[PDB]
Amino acid sequence: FNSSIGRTAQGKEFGVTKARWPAKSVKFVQGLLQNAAANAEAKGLDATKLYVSHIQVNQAPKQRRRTYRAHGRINKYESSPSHIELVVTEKEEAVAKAAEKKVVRLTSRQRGRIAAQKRIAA
Amino acid sequence: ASLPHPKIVKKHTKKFKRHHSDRYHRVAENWRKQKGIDSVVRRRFRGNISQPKIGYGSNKKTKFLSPSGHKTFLVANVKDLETLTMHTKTYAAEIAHNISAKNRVVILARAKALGIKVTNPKGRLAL
Amino acid sequence: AESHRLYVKGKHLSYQRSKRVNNPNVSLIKIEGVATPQDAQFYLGKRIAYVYRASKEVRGSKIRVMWGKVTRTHGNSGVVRATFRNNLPAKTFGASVRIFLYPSNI
Amino acid sequence: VEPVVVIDGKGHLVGRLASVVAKQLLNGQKIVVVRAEELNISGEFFRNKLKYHDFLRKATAFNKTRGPFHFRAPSRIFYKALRGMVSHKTARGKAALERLKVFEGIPPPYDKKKRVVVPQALRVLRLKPGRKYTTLGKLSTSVGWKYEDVVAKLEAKRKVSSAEYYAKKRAFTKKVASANATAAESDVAKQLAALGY
Amino acid sequence: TAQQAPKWYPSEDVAAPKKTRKAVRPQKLRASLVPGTVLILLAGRFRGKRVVYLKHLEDNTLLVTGPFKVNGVPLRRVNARYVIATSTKVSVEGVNVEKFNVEYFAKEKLTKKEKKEANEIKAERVEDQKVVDKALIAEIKKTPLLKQYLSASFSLKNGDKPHMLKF
Amino acid sequence: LRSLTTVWAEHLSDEVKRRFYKNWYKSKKKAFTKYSAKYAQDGAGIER
Amino acid sequence: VAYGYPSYSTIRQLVYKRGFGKINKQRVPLSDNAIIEANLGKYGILSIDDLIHEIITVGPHFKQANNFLWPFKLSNPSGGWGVPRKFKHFIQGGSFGNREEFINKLVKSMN
RNA sequence: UUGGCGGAAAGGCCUUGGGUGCUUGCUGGCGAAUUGCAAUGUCAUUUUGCGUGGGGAUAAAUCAUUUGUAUACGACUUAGA
RNA sequence: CCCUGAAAAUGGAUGGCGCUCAAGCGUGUUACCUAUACUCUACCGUCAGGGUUGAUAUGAUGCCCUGACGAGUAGGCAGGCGUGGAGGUCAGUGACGAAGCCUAGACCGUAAGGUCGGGUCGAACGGCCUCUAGUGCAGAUCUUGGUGGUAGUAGCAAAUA
RNA sequence: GAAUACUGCCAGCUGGGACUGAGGACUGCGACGUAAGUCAAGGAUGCUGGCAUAAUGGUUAUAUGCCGCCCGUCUUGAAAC
RNA sequence: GAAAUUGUUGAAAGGGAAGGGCAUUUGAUCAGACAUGGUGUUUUGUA
Ligand SMILES: [Mg+2]
Ligand SMILES: [Mg+2]
Ligand SMILES: [Mg+2]
Ligand SMILES: [Mg+2]
Ligand SMILES: [Mg+2]
Ligand SMILES: [Mg+2]
Ligand SMILES: [Mg+2]
Ligand SMILES: [Mg+2]
Ligand SMILES: [Mg+2]
Ligand SMILES: [Mg+2]
Ligand SMILES: [Mg+2]
Ligand SMILES: [Mg+2]
Ligand SMILES: [Mg+2]
Ligand SMILES: [Mg+2]
Ligand SMILES: [Mg+2]
Ligand SMILES: [Mg+2]
Ligand SMILES: [Mg+2]
Ligand SMILES: [Mg+2]
Ligand SMILES: [Mg+2]
Ligand SMILES: [Mg+2]
Ligand SMILES: [Mg+2]
Ligand SMILES: [Mg+2]
Ligand SMILES: [Mg+2]
Ligand SMILES: [Mg+2]
Ligand SMILES: [Mg+2]
Ligand SMILES: [Mg+2]
Ligand SMILES: [Mg+2]
Ligand SMILES: [Mg+2]
Ligand SMILES: [Mg+2]
Ligand SMILES: [Mg+2]
Ligand SMILES: [Mg+2]
Ligand SMILES: [Mg+2]
Repeated sequence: FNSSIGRTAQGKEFGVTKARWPAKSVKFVQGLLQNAAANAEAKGLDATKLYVSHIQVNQAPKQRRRTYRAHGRINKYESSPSHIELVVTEKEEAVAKAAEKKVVRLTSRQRGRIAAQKRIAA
Repeated sequence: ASLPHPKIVKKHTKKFKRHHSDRYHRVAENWRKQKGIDSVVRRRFRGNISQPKIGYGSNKKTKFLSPSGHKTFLVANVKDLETLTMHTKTYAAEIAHNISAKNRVVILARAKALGIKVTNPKGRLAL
Repeated sequence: AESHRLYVKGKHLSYQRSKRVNNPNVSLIKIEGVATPQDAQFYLGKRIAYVYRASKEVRGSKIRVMWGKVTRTHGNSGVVRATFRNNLPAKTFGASVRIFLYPSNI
Repeated sequence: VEPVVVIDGKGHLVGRLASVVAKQLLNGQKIVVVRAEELNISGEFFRNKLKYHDFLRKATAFNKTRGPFHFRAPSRIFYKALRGMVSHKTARGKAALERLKVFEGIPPPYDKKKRVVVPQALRVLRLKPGRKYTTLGKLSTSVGWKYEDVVAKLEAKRKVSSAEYYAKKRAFTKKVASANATAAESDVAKQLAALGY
Repeated sequence: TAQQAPKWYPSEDVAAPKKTRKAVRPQKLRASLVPGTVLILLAGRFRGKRVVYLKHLEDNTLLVTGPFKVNGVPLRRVNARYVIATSTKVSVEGVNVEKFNVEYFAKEKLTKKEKKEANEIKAERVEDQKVVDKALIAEIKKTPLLKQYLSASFSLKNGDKPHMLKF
Repeated sequence: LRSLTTVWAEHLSDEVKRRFYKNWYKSKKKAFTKYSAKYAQDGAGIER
Repeated sequence: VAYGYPSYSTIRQLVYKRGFGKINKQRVPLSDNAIIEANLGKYGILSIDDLIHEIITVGPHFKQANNFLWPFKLSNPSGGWGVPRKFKHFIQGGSFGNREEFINKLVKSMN
């Protein structure tokens, strides 16, 4: 959502030219981060290896008002509320290894080739 | 185990998709014929979709044959299954979707005793 | 021996085609050292193998083979028509292909 | 039959050579062309100069930076004459063009490799005696190519150095011929003569 | 019920095939294949190895020996469609190939239940080969360089044209 | 025309090497230091 | 159409390879002398050679014999038409017209 | 290992000495099989990561501030341990 | 044959490239490339001509033999797919889960469509023979309701602060 | 006095390649043989090998070669500026 | 609790459209056939 906005030099960190400072969104987001961290503390998490594993924002029902246009016409004038939800998680080490054994089927002539190669070699 | 049959040939495996079912969502994929005056599909221009027509009719000796080699039959209760006692080599039973799990168990048990093949011996199986 | 080749080299040129329509079921093959249909008449019925490499393992190798035969000559320059079990992927135009000496006639 | 092919462009026809080369690219044979400034074009010089000028006039009206680029280097003139000979707008064409390298003069390592000529595209074997022909290098400078002097200088250096190579090569082969002559009139050679070698 | 019934059912009885009129008669094999010629293997494990042809077997196959002493190709069965008959001829009179037949070679396929990944030869096959070839090599030793010729392996080079090559 | 080699002087002034840094104040000022080590022998890496 | 005077060989090839009778408004291949016996026994015709003889030697029952034969269905010539362009007279180097006796070469290719 | 030549894209070419394996230039001895009548019967190179143990060196840019030879914003030019 | 005669506007078109004992022009001879065309074969359908009451076993509107044919707007006719409700039947399915909804999971039919698996679901629903109709949607600047791109854009600048 | 060219005929012989295997107790027409019987005679059989698993195959996504103008309508004519 | 439309996760492609038709490569994913009757008892629960 960045059409026809200005540029800034602060976007170089992200390799982008279009960036802004949406304070209102930031305040709400960090409000939930405090709430999630407090919930993490209650559950008994170390509060030091947590990272934002999941986060999403999706539209909420509109809140409509009226705006007044020329020649006595009426147009919609509404807000765009949001449902915000996020999940924190402790960072873990390497998950696992040792995948499937990868069973193989060999033809008879393939079997003879390996036997011959193993016979002429050690 | 099925009755011997010739090789299965269809002449057309692709489902016939309604024109512009990929363009507008409101145009369902169910095949409708294009009745337009200047529609290239109706005029059979080269490079467009092929319309369904009788020339694609499958072989009569092969029509209604499952790849296993049987004709599908829908069964709903134990009594229905007994109509296939002497026709194992041609028909295969299939339990209807609306059959309870307990009633499915007795159906499959009876079919195994009589050697009736079941196309879906996995519906609503708890394991 | 430093050379173990028992096949003659070939290049897949194109499908059978007009200006605007091509037929993938038939392929055109150029055999090295053949410049006339009469010489190419000897090469009919032989087996053709297209050897390409794949990343995933299938059945003990990285190599998968396309098997096919020639059917008849093509043109006055010794080009021949060949057909395969599965048609060549049309990405092999100009790729090298192998033509063996069996079934032999001599 | 060959990994790559190096064609000596001297005495060739730009059109006939391009058609021969273009089919080779479409067949998968890697091609490199050297000495593009000695390609010959049928017709008198002023005739072809007018043709190129008529090609110059054609450009995009509203923005000349996106119009048909009029390359002037002898290799590039050949390249355009060849580029239109291949369906370059397809992935097959783009891969085909990637197998080709057109050069001015005879550059490095290709200078140490054997060069070949195409008999059916040669000027002497294709043009009736008495007809007028052009030299691409002369034409290219008349329309804006800047580096005629340097390629003439380097080719003078290349030809000079190549002379000693052949002078050494010829002298060595003379030893081989003498040794082979002595080795003949022997029992071993008699069977080779009997068997055709 | 879900599906009512089919009124007529197809017959369960299988019908016998018609009396086929395709009798079997032996091959008219190409005249270039003569017992005692030198052949080339175009396929198999021993592909490209120059070898000797002995007898036309009953199951449309050719009895073939290396000789095993020269190059290591034993008494083996091949098909005429995968070999090339050269112009070199070896006089093979005086060898008893009549012992060898289609039943002389059997495989004894193992049961599918027994599958082995770790992994031999029959004594009679060893001595049958040893008797025959040592009788042959008394004849190969006559023509010079042919013993080395059989030990060599056939291979195509650059420039060779099989449609113009001679064998 | 193509440049093939560049041979610099053994010593550089402070002002000239400031061209090579977009932040001179927070820097180690290690400009041509190892190139300076190309000197201190008679002509090995330079005269060649 | 392209037409000419056929030879004995050419008519023999046609009836043997593509010989079909109009039996009860159906196109039945001959393949056997019995079929000709049933439908052409009235006009002294008994064998396929009897049909040929009535054709090459135009007999009293040529009309019945000829009308009995289904029209021949020929393929495109194996060696081609021999001329770059067809629809001009054979005298113009074309295909149609009265190629009087060269039709034997053409029909053999046509069959 | 010795030296020379090559800057057009040199990135290669030639050359000294010694050692080393092979040599079908020529004559001998043994092995090959069962991959069972063919199933490319796998032998090339492209990049990257992870381990070894062996050498080698210890940066800069951006944001923020500042400048105005610059500028709508970006960008440019400056300066600051 | 070629040249003069021969002047128009964006840059340009023997289709392009390019082509000079041609890849040009006049003429002749073959070889070769290919259409849903022609010859042959398989299958589908339609039409036409025929056989087959005999007991047993089903469908006599059934099964089988032979030949020919298959383009198509407006339009005509026929055989079928599906929806709401009605009479009859399967002593049909179903809280041990009906209907509905989702499913680059599966099967059948040329198709209209039919069937199953898997997840949600909680209370009714289906197969066949017939009856009946407010029975099948992409368009009508269609009606009602909902939602996008434009777009975090135009902009939120009179009345001195 | 011949040969050879060209054209045409052979119910003259023979090599190589490609695609198809429909039908399903017998009946018919034939041919070979004194007969038995056999046969290429009203539609393919025989021998052998591998695998029996995503191998073949289906679906789907992508890439490649070629082709492919937006639908409905009025109109002689619609992709229509 | 469907669709238009949207967020996150996962896969894939992307040089002035995308979408489609024929065939195939590659990746992912998916069903069946592999007991048959039978020689037969080298057998257990002895049929
Ligand atoms: Mg913008
Ligand atoms: Mg603005
Ligand atoms: Mg207002
Ligand atoms: Mg008002
Ligand atoms: Mg749609
Ligand atoms: Mg119209
Ligand atoms: Mg032809
Ligand atoms: Mg023509
Ligand atoms: Mg003029
Ligand atoms: Mg042309
Ligand atoms: Mg001409
Ligand atoms: Mg065709
Ligand atoms: Mg969906
Ligand atoms: Mg349910
Ligand atoms: Mg309730
Ligand atoms: Mg209504
Ligand atoms: Mg609608
Ligand atoms: Mg409509
Ligand atoms: Mg509307
Ligand atoms: Mg604004
Ligand atoms: Mg205002
Ligand atoms: Mg003759
Ligand atoms: Mg698969
Ligand atoms: Mg497949
Ligand atoms: Mg696939
Ligand atoms: Mg797609
Ligand atoms: Mg197009
Ligand atoms: Mg009008
Ligand atoms: Mg217009
Ligand atoms: Mg709710
Ligand atoms: Mg949705
Ligand atoms: Mg762009």
